[PDB]
Amino acid sequence: PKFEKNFYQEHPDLARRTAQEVETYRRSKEITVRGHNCPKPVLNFYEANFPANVMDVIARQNFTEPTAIQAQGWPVALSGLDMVGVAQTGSGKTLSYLLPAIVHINHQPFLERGDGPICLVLAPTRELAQQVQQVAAEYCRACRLKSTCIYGGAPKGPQIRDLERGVEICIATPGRLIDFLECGKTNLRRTTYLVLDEADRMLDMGFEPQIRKIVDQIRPDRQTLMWSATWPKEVRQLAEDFLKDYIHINIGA
Repeated sequence: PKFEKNFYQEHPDLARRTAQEVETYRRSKEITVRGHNCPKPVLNFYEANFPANVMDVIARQNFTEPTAIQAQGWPVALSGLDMVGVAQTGSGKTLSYLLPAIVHINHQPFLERGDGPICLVLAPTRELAQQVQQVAAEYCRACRLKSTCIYGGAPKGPQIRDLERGVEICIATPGRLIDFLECGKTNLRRTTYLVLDEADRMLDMGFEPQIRKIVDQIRPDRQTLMWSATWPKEVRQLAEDFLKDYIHINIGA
């Protein structure tokens, strides 16, 4: 269904401070933006038009302020823009792409039986996979969203069933997902939102081909977000093959 919307976020007028009042925030957070039409960061969760349900889960978590990563990374994802986020491995990036993912999923029909994931997140390892799943569980459990991990280090039964009972979000390690794809355990026919975390680690672990096989099975018109700690030639190439007119944000020099 070549009919699909990733919107634009519209910054509440309350976010109207165009003067270099922002360069102060960015140079203050070590943020470095490189792209066409790069929106201003959101300083207050409210300036980011999130759904009742989500914003609720935040206060619950007792958050001080939206990190450099989310302050600058939410508006871009909410606008349907592609982007490369370069931050320190381990940083709080999960919630940056996670939340626009939820919003993204909502302006879309429910999940038909047989329909695979909408939002796909590729991680280099099992550590990271669960880590994303534990940051997300709380927001999925707080909405109509089913999430699930899938790595080659646990019983394939729980995973295949999780997918049989259909989830809107899938977090996976390359090789793992691949084995579930060639078998009819699931499919990326419904995926429009692709995230790739710690792709610097993913390339060094020799996952590049499995990754390619995967993305080469996704609507080239999908929204793609990539996160890397380092920006070698290997991540740029990957970025050019996957992304297009993407925003390039930097926080970890």
